[PDB]
Amino acid sequence: GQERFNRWFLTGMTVAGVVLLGSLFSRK
Repeated sequence: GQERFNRWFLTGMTVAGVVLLGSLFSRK
């Protein structure tokens, strides 16, 4: 069937993931 995805959700999730990863890398 047809499927729809929320691009904003993906972007927000990606941004949040990037922030968490950046913090993790920053903490080292």
